[PDB]
Amino acid sequence: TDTYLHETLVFDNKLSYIDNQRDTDGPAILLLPGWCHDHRVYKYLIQELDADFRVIVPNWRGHGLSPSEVPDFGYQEQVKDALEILDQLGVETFLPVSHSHGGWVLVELLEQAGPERAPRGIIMDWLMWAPKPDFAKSLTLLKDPERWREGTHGLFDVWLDGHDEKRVRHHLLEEMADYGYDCWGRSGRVIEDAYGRNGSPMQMMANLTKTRPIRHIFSQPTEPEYEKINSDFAEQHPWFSYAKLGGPTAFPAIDVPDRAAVHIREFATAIRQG
Ligand SMILES: Cc1cc(=O)c2ccccc2[nH]1
Ligand SMILES: [K+]
Repeated sequence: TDTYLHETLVFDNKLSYIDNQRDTDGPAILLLPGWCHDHRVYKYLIQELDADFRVIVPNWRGHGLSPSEVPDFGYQEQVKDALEILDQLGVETFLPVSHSHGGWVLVELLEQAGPERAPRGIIMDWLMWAPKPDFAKSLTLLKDPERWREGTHGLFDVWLDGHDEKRVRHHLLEEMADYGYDCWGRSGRVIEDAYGRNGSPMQMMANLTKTRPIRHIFSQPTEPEYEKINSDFAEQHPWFSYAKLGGPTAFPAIDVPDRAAVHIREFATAIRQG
């Protein structure tokens, strides 16, 4: 995967990004990381798609193999960064795919890019409802310069859901280990503000000027009440669908990459037709 890793100057920042520079029929597949992780979350998903698609994975400001303190930014800046990278590469039509709170970037990317460039979207494991007491408590801890690491440990416990899942534990304990208070504190502020300002991922997607096919694919939360908000939103919106992947962790791109990949291919094939 490091075979495909590049660096370029985006506005005032040097950002890393995966590009397999595959020469083939579109759309390109834009994999969008969440907060305080990088392209390494997608290394198994990249292997599923590598052969048949151009695969781009931008890293956010202060994100990558060598994390760094950088000035404050939000999901609006993540979208502009993602699009400046696509402009530099000469990419027109793309299928955005997000993990967790990468979702705020994806939905704003759909709005900013419009349904010509971005006719569909896949959001993976993104909390569709307003924060529950537990998660609200986690964001609080992430913003506390005293208690941010305690914050991340609580989240790691929720995401692993009691599983000895070797590849996901490697991602959280080795691949996220170099991220400090600067990223995590900012993730807490941006996510807490995203919910407060947009209400929920569902309110934000319903509010798009141009609604389009979006699929939520998730393994967590596993409770029937969470599946019901997805089914109820799906019944209300012809353009919304979900699949419960039944993987063990909140990281389906890592632990069920083959399942993640068939939903991406289905949406990529639908774009290729017409
Ligand atoms: C990678 C990743 C997933 C999440 O759900 C999340 C939530 C809060 C802060 C940072 C985060 N980072
Ligand atoms: K539907």
